[PDB]
Amino acid sequence: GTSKLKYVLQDARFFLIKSNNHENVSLAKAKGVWSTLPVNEKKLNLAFRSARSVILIFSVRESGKFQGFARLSSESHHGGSPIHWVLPAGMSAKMLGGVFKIDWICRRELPFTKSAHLTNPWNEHKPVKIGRDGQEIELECGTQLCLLFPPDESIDLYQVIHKM
DNA sequence: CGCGGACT
Repeated sequence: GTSKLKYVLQDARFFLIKSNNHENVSLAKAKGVWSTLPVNEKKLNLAFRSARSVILIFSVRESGKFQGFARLSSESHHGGSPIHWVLPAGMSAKMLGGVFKIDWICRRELPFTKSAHLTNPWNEHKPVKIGRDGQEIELECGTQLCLLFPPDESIDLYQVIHKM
C-alpha cells in the first residue's frame, strides 16, 4: 500500500545489489534471503546497526533492469544450512560467508528507461542504474526509486510493520 | 597449485 510503504523507507539506508546472473536472484527471493562478499558483508553489518531499515535494491548484471527490492532483517552468520549459489568465475563458497535474511517488499521488475531521471549524489551524480555491488544510494534517490516500481499486492506491509 | 572475485 501507498500509506505505509513510505513508513518503512523513512530514515533508511539504500544499497544497490548486483548479481552476475539472474538465477541467484531468483534463488534469492525463492529463499527470501541473500549473501554477498566479505567487503560488502562488513559494510552491511555496519548499516544494520545504525539504520531503521536497510533496503537492498537488486539488479542483475547486464540485465538493463531491476528485479525488485527487499529489506535487511538481520546480520550475517556462518555455519547455517548450505545455499547452492551459482559461483561466478573466481569466487568460492566461503566468499559468501555470512547469511543475510531479507524481507522482499516488491518483486516486479523495473527497466532502466524509467529511472533515467534519477541521479545518485553519492556516485558523482551519475544515474542510479550505474554502480557496483554494495553502492549506497542517497536517501532521496533511493526512496524515489523504490516508489517507481509497480505496486506488489502479493506483498503486504503488515508483516514488516514493527519487525524493528 | 585450488589463488579469484557480483558497474553502466
